[PDB]
Amino acid sequence: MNTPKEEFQDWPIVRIAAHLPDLIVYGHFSPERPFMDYFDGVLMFVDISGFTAMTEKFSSAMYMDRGAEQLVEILNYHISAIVEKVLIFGGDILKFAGDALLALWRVERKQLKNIITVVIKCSLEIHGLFETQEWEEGLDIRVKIGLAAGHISMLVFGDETHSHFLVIGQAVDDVRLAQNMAQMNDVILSPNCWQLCDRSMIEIESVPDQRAVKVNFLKPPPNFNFDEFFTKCTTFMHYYPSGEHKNLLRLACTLKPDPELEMSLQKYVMESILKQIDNKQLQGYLSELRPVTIVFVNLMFEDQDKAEEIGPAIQDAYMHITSVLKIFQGQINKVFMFDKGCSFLCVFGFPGEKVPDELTHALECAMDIFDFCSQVHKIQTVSIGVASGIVFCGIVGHTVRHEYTVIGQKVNLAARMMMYYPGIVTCDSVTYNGSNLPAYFFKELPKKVMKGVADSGPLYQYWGRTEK
Ligand SMILES: O=C(O)c1cc2ccccc2o1
Ligand SMILES: [Cl-]
Repeated sequence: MNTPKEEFQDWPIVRIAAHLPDLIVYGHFSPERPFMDYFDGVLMFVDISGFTAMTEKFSSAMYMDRGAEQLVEILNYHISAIVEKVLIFGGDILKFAGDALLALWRVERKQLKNIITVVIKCSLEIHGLFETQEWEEGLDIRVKIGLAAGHISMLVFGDETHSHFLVIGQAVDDVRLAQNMAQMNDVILSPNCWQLCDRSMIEIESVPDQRAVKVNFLKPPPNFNFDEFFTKCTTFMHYYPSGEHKNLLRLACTLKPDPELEMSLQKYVMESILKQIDNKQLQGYLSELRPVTIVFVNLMFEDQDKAEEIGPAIQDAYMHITSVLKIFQGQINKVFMFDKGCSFLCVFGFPGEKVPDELTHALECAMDIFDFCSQVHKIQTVSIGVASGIVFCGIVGHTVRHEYTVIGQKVNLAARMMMYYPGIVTCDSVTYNGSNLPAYFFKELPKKVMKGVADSGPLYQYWGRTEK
């Protein structure tokens, strides 16, 4: 009696699970929005910001008309190898957002110490991927790694058809700060990660004027076997692929059709991604160098680590942001913490979502969002950065773990505008000149040197219709 091999694993539910972490896939949580969870873990923040420079050169006539295709191919080539490293070492990739990825090892407090060792070793094997890596003309493209450990809160917000999630708290703030201290090839530990770590495993040096530390070496004791050590650590990793599924990168590759789970998971994913997953759109349609308008929205709180305080406020802002964006096919691409505030990366003019008068609409939407969010209880400061131009749109990461992302100088510009000009609506020259709006709607701003952007162009505050 025959026994045919290889289980079918290309279900729509599996394709949707690629765009999500295990934190979501295996989350099983209540309907209420906002939803909040509290746990401990180790965070890894890998920065690959050599490619926001690569985006510009891929726009040139060199690449003929295959710049977006060549860019996503070389990106994913490198990011796939980082993803595979994180996954094999037992991490959950939470999020991709142009310039970086965030990974989680969610673990009970007693196991934090040993898991930090696992995460450090993973970090050093990531750097070793790029030791003699390059693309000939210009540079060599390497990574920067910040690590943190401690209390982590999760926020889930949304409505009946859309869901978004965020990690929040001191370890989230710390991993971002650790990453900003890092140079090319560094592994930085947050002060608390250093306080919790196995100090007899790791050789560090002092970071100037900083409580955070730099890993120089992993020097394991005489009788230490990393493979045996890792095997002991997998005891505490709920979803580590094992036994008959030991060949898999993600347990999520084994998800079976489940209408109720799929209904809940599809809400995290953009309708155009779902269409491609459903084989109703060509799988290359979403990789594009495309003119868009970025509306970057930042919401500041008195304490950005207390999810019970800020979760209701983000939900309230989300509900209004979503109603305003739908009007013009605006999309929330990502939500995440900056080093100060919760930020919504909103996009006008994504593939098949182009409206006429994109710029006038992006500006009126920004002001609407600004005015509402300014009246939301616990929102201390709203800042909105508006920038317009050619950006890269595409699915970034590994086959088993990928996300739709925007990358480009105009993405970085909108982000830097909202941090360097807090409390106002700002826009670039493209938005200002190409707005179908009169000059007195705007105030021409002083020029600030912005860490990441070279000649921004003239910047403007969107003042709005009246003097008041
Ligand atoms: O460039 C950033 O600030 C950035 C990238 C990123 C990736 C995952 C989660 C948060 C993130 O923030
Ligand atoms: Cl996040």
